[PDB]
Amino acid sequence: NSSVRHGLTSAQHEVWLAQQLDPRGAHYRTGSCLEIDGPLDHAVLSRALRLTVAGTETLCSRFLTDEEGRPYRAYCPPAPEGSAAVEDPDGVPYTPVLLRHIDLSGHEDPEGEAQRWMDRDRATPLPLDRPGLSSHALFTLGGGRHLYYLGVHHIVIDGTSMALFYERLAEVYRALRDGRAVPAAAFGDTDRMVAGEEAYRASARYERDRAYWTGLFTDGGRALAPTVRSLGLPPERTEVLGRAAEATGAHWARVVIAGVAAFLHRTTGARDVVVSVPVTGRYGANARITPGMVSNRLPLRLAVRPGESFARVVETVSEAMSGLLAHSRFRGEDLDRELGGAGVSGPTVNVMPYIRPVDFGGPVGLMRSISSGPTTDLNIVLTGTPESGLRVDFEGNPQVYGGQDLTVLQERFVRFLAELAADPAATVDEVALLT
Repeated sequence: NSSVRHGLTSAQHEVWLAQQLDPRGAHYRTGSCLEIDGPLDHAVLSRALRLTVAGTETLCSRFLTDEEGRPYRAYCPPAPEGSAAVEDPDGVPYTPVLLRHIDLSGHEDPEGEAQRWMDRDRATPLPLDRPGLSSHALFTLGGGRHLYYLGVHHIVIDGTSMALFYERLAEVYRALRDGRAVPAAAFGDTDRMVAGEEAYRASARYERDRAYWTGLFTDGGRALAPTVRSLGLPPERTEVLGRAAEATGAHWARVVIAGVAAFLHRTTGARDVVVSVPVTGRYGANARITPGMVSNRLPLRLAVRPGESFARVVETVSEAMSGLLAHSRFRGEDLDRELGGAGVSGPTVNVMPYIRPVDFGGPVGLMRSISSGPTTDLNIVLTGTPESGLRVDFEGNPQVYGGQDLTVLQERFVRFLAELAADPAATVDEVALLT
């Protein structure tokens, strides 16, 4: 069962090939965290983690190569709770499971020290040959506030899977606390998901999707671990996005994307603005419950003229998205290759989907991004909602932006964005932009 060689997803193959260029590099170390408003029992949480991990195949996997140099995924079960985890020199290695406990209460700046710790951890390489490609840490920030850090290698966990992990973790936690039997892990099968992709790449649908994207683009550097600047915005400042959505009839995420497009137009003055958007990569019941890495990104060609309202820009986004979602299965990476050069670049706008407050039986955890992945330019990451407040993270390529560049660009973008949301009828050229 540990001998079975599992196939990688298209997204996993991409990460593998890009990782073989810089083995020691930590460019694919990603992660998120849960801000928890109440005290949690570390011992129980450490126990719930092992149970959660054991039920999550992708978190128990290592990556190796066969006799052809081709990569494959190997399943390495974790040791039982309380076990000494004794390994034989020629036996199957256990998947280590560790929930670090870091008590930062009573310190000068708990939050800042925790952030420095997380940035330090994601700078650490995570060899694929070793099982358990994740790093966990529970911070105590005093005042009953905790912060759970989830660090991973991109190849095992995507954005969607982070949420799945969190909800499962809490589910297990509540079980052990109530003394109830732990609910059966309702996770999917990666093999079937992989087969689903293979079947697709052989279908005539793949040809039409590729044709659509190629023909749409028939007229800079390496992807690196981004420097991250986060900005917390309270509901008092984010509700306006919700009202812009209500008024324009578009989902608030479309409003943010239009905001970015308008921002790029104002700063660069380019008629045709390109902005990439992530897509789930999960098609079918099985895929949508199978924790792993199948995330994907596709470019939006947005034509923007200054003499048009913000509402019109919003429509242009929804129209372009219509054509994009109709061909979502096609890999953005494959598109960049068939076109050569630096491919289709520009900022990536990732408005993460709603995640219900993770309930630990009283205490509640809110998810916010630490690093969504490497970029050649910029990643704009949002979490939360217009009603409950937002976390705006600017993730920039360190060769393009500096920490201070990101903070400035981020600030003037949020002010500009809120300025647009306030009056969607206003012309793009007239909206106040801090320079």
